[PDB]
Amino acid sequence: EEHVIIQAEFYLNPDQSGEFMFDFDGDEIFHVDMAKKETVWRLEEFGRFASFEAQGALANIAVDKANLEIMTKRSNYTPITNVPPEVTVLTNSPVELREPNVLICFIDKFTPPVVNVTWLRNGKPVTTGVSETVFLPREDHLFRKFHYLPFLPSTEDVYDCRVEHWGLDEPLLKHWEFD
Amino acid sequence: AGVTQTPKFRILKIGQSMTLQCTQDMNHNYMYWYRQDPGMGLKLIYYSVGAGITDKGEVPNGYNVSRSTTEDFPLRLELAAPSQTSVYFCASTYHGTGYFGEGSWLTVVEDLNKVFPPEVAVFEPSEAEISHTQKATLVCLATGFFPDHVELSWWVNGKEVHSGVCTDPQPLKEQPALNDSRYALSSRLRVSATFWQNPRNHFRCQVQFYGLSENDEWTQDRAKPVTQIVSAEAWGRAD
Amino acid sequence: GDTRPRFLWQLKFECHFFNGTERVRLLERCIYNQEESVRFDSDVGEYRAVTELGRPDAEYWNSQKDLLEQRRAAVDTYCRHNYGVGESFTVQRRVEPKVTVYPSNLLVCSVSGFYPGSIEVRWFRNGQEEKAGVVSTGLIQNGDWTFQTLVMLETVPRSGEVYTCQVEHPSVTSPLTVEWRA
Amino acid sequence: IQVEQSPPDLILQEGANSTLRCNFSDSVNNLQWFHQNPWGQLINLFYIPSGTKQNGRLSATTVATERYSLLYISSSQTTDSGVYFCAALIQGAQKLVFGQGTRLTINPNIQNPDPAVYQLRDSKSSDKSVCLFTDFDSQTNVSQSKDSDVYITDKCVLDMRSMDFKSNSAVAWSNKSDFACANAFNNSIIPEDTFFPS
Amino acid sequence: GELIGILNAAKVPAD
Repeated sequence: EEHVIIQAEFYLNPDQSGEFMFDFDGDEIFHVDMAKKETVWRLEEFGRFASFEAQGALANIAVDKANLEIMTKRSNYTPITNVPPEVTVLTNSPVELREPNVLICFIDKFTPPVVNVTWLRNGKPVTTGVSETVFLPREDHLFRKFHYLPFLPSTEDVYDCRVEHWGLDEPLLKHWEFD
Repeated sequence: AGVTQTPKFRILKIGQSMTLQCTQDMNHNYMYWYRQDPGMGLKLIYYSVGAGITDKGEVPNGYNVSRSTTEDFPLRLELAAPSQTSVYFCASTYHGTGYFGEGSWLTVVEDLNKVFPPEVAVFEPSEAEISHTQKATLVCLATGFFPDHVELSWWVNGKEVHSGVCTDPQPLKEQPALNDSRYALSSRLRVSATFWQNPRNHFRCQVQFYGLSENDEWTQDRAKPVTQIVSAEAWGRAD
Repeated sequence: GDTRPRFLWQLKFECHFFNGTERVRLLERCIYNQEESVRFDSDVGEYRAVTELGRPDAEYWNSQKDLLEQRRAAVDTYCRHNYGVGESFTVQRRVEPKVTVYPSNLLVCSVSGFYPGSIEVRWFRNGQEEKAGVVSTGLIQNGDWTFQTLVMLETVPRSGEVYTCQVEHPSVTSPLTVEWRA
Repeated sequence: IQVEQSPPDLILQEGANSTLRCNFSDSVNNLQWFHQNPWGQLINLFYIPSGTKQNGRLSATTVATERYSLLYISSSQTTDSGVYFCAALIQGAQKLVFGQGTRLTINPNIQNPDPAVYQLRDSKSSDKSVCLFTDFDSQTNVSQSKDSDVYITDKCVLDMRSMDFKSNSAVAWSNKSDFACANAFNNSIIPEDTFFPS
Repeated sequence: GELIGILNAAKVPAD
């Protein structure tokens, strides 16, 4: 092959939740902020080299919704089977002590597009620095996701990426220490 | 049925207001209103990608619009300014084809006394014509009407006719300077000389004018120019 | 806290690109709860139930001309068009690797922060290349248009010895090399 | 953005073929063609995103990858007269959007010109009357009156389908009384040999 | 810069 640009939509019935996004080799170009109804480019630059008028995509979700409600009925209210994610966690660059670096929480291979993510600096939640990707498609139709927490590396701190999903019986915590 | 929009014809007083309906049974999620000044491009006023979504077009001012249902896109003019005299057109599509309603001819006036029905007269072909072509053209003149909202038609022994007819698609102004010039329009029905020379045969120029309704106030001496038919007719001269 | 039965629909339009845009395929896909149920594939040129759930969606969609005519042009008007818009910052995005080496007796070549995914990383001992027991975590996609990977060499060093890590990537016309000495 | 219609005007003798043309920005796509007949009805002619579609006397080719469509018209008829618009959708925005158009005039091709001006009377009261200028060929044009208390309509084509015979005619009238059919049209350039009554 | 294009969801058939 060589390239692949996916226009990916879902709508998720009881949570009344939705997403419209564009993929390129499994990297978000942009998504639409349903709340705000505006393009959110994955990196600033994209917005300087392309634009995107979002009116059609907004309707698409409404149709995806109506469509879902019909399937729900036709399928005899067959619900989805929860699929737990695979949460690995590793660092941006070579973690050298006292040098700005970023932690990535890979949430891979999971279905329903719903997860609480919380980071834990020594076991105390911290939400200053955080950002995160939205829900990304996969071939099997499960979902990919990413959370960042940037930090100064120490000899002291444990960090955990605490993800909650209806697959797991208990939050998956994944330990990162500077080995 | 494609797209259906109503008032095909409206007269609307200055500062008054109004709603064009536009309705579509093909499940189109995309719908649009345009206005078109005579001899000009369609300019978009407002458009709607689905239920409860709407967006300003290139000229959204003095107009407003709603979309609570897939099927309808009403368009509201709040405050009729004279700049809003134009032809309005509704359209829908979704995956491909664009569909347009039959249009709405709105004229905005200072007052309703500006409105006049047509006077209609028929003139019978010349002997000269007959003797020379063995053919015979009837003419129908619809004069002094304002709004340009008329649909002229010809009837032979009580049946509508199309072969033979030609009607100006553009009406002229009795007073090309005057802003609300009253208008006039002509039509022709040409038949065989024998057809005309037969006195059992009977011809009617029938104009439908779209003027005022039961509601509009009427305060003058002359007769209310209501929506109405005006005619003139004639018969064969075997001489 | 707690919760209840979930129901999910997905619509993905995949544009696939071979050899620039010389061959293009559009794959339109519907998923209910992890079950694809109907698709449109420009090389088939019409919808197919993938399962019996989707059967009536195919039949109906296939019954409509403009839908079909639209999808069948999509390859040009939608896929090709967007390739054209994205090309310069997607197909042509170059971000150059950063390298390091270190021990954790085992050896680490860390290659990070780079983009497009393809990359080759070889291990060198005084010049002669080392094939045996290169451990490689494989290639990792960071979520932010940069990748990373780690390559290990299991060798107990001796003194003197110059182990070098060579790295090759389409963002640098020349190989990136970074050496280590015990 | 935009849609750029090639010829801004086109006038042909019936039976002729026409090529109309439209180029469009990479911002819009999915190209359609409409006919606006001269009573302003907006007909759809094709949806034509890519490739060729044909429909009786009409076909259109869109080279999607080059951002232009051609609408061809065999054996054009006088009834195909009016304005033709290529339309398109803005990508993402879903705005239906329109070129400036092409005015098309298809002239009847008149075999046996017999140009003339007759007087017709009102079938009610002989006083009132009109002047008919008729059977000129499609190369003749009619000027809007110099005396603007006098009214000349534009020429229009009538089809006597019975005889497969088309004639052009114009109408001039007025309620002055220096106005006569002798001089109704000497404001227009009128064929050498026009037949003149009484 | 230039506009990214979409393709619109086909509506499933009504109940």
